[PDB]
Amino acid sequence: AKIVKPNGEKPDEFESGISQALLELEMNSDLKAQLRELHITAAKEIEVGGSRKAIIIFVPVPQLKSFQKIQVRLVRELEKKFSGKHVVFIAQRRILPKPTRKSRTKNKQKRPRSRTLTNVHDAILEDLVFPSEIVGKRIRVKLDSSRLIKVHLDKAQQNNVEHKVETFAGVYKKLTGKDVIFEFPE
Amino acid sequence: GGLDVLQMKEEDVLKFLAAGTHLGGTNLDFQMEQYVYKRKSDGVYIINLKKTWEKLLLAARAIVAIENPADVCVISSRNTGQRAVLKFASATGSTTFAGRFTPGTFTNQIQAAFREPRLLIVTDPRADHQPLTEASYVNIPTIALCNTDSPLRYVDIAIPCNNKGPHSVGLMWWMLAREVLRMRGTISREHPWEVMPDLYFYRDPEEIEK
Amino acid sequence: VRMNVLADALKSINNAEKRGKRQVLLRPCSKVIVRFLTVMMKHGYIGEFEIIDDHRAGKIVVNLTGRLNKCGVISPRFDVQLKDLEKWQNNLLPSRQFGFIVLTTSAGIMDHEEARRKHTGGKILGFFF
Amino acid sequence: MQNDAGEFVDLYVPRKCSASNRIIGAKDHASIQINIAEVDRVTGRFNGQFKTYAICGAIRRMGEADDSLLRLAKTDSIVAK
Amino acid sequence: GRMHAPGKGLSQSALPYRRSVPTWLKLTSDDVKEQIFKLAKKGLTPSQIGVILRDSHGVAQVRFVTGNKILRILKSKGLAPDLPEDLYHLIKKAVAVRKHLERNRKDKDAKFRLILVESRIHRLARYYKTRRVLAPNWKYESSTASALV
Amino acid sequence: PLAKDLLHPTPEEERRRHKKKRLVQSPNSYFMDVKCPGCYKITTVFSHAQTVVLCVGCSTVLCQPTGGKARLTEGCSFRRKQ
RNA sequence: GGAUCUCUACUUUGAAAAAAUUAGAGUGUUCAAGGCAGGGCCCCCCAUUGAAUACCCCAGCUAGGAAUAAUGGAAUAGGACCCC
Repeated sequence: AKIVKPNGEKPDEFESGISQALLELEMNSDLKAQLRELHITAAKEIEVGGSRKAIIIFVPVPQLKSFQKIQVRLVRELEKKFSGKHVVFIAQRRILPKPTRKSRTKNKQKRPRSRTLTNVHDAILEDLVFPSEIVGKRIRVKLDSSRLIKVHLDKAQQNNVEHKVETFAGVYKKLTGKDVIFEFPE
Repeated sequence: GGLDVLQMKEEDVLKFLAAGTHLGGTNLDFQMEQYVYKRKSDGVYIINLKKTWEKLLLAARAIVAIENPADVCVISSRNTGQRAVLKFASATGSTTFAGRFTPGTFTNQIQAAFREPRLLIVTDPRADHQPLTEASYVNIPTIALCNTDSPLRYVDIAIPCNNKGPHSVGLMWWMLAREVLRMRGTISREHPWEVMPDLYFYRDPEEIEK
Repeated sequence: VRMNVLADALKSINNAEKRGKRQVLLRPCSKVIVRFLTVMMKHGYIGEFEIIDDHRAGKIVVNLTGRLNKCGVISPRFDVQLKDLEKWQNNLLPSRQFGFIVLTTSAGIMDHEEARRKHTGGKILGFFF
Repeated sequence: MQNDAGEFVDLYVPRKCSASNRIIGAKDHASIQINIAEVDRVTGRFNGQFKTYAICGAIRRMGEADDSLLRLAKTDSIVAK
Repeated sequence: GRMHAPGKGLSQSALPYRRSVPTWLKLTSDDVKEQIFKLAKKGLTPSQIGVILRDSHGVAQVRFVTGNKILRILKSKGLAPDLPEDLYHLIKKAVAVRKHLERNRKDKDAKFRLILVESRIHRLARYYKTRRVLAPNWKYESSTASALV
Repeated sequence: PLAKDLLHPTPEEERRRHKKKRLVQSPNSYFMDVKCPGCYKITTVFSHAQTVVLCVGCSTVLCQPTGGKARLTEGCSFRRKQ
């Protein structure tokens, strides 16, 4: 469809506008059968370095892998409706708080590792650069407590994401609050 | 020397190839592996001539930093560099020990032949191990023409070159003598030096009479 | 086998420091090591370090500033109260003017001076001076 | 070292090794303080400026005295990379 | 080093960092599970099934194409053997040594190896009882073990 | 080797050292497309095949298990993939 | 006894505790060891005359912290929430 939120909440003008572009694209393209079974949860547009902005289209986790097969086509087509706006597709994963000794509860179900903050933040980093692939990951712990993550992407698919490394840093900083610099080693 | 005027020209690299300054024997020291370009098929290690030129000017900078030229000591124990260091000492103004270095020359103060320089320059670190070891008891730096199979036990400026070989060692003493004089107000650096590199070449007594 | 990976980390740093090295690679990475290297870095004993993150325990490459004399651990990891902390300072630290004893308290891994200000004790990891 | 009032009480501040930050002892006779002259940009002649480097006896005896001076020359833009 | 012998050799596999299936691998999760079921029925241990898929079908890691390991795929369907593969091969070796030891009576080397294998059987079975993989009444009997292999 | 850069080593050293003693461990193996001279179907074969690999629905043998890499049969061309 | 998840042992507080002894506050037995008394003003008054305080392992009790070290939770699921 267009958008199916979990709760009874309704999208705003921008999230509905992105949903309108998705249903309109499926009507007059080869993505008809693939976009009918898929939908999105939310779509938030943020700003990046300079006078540029990018949007973050959230997709449910069970529909993530099916969304990756057509992401290379959806990114090029959606960036034509919004020229100076990059698009990214990051799944909507929930982070469960770790079980402390103060929060009163009865039957918490062990908090699986997939819901940990470390696993979610690493999964977001992978889906943010889906056309490429993380080949290595460094953590530059500077002189102070502030660290810096250095992600090593594939040498291939570089001509596609060589300009989105600035948007990937702004998106990952907006969702997780971490500094990331991307490199392309050989 | 990292400038543009301190780069070796075509006539300098031709003399290194003619003498054999890049040939570095069959053995290799782990301290000299950064100065070797690539080992040949016959086990010979090729010494990088560009890195030799950088260590040569770095050696010439330390020599000019010595105010009194007499405070520089140029020791050569082997016959291959006896007359080379004598012409080097005369061209610059430094001291020299062309014969046999008497033990205790730098340490035994009451000895007659007692000389305390400010900068030691030896030909072969292995053949001149006694002047190097004795200079360690004092604060005497070291500039040595180090081959590939040459230990850097007490070497401060290792000049990678073919220390063994009459034409090879004589050219290095001639190259250093020119760069030390060029860094001073003696040579214009545009006209080639009048002194030929054949004046520093050790000649066997069989070839002198002919 | 490999027990007390923090000991193998500080032993590698202490050795590489005496050899005059500038960078030392630590094979097993741990949050206890990073919390230990951060306290050593906040006082100007080691430089920056990159946590090389493979899909395993991970490795660390630490820069050395030549200011460290010796870094070691206390293997039994005794429980240090706020009253017995003064006794550990005299035995381990070479002087009352410098050197630190990294403790593990409920407020986090920190040195002995910070444990006095926060008024809390715990277990002792090691020392560095 | 100070006397908590601005009084430097050390009778002499020794030289730290420019390669390993090691204190050069008063009886470290193998220690070396070598000076490297600076040349002019246009003519490459000696002007009067030089750079000082101190290497202790341990580093020098070990054999890492020439590599340390080489890295120290590249840092101060003395020899080419 | 080893557990019952000297030697500090490190000859093991080095898995890559990329936890993703390559682009040239078109076998989906369902296709891989069908291959495992066919190979598990004909009597192939999980170690042998992964070897065939790796060297003939290009499946570098079954854990990546699917969401579970090879043993969990068989345990879910119900094709996992009664006793684990590693414990089965230790008992298989002990029976072979003991059968050789009852014919050759004065080979003190084989008698020494039988103690080493049976020591590994008891410690491996002890780990399985803690994980509730084996019944608490399980016990390796040197006489009745030949009927289990 | 007193000040050696351990974070950015040259690829010649990483390729030379053991697969486990690298900065980040990586296998020395790969996958290849063995092409039988008679048939035309492409079959992905592991470098160290460790198993007698034959074409499915044919007779020709592709590889032979050895101590290290598999010894491919004569005429069986291959190419590695990444 | 490897690494890994928000970046009941340990630890801190309180309660409770025979004094004497020890540490220690006050106080010129002529000083001191000690004592617990005694000082100041012209029939009293002032210094609430004083006769403090600390320590009292471990265990038990209580209230915080959640790093470190153990430990449990959903896998032949009806497991957690609803539905009702």
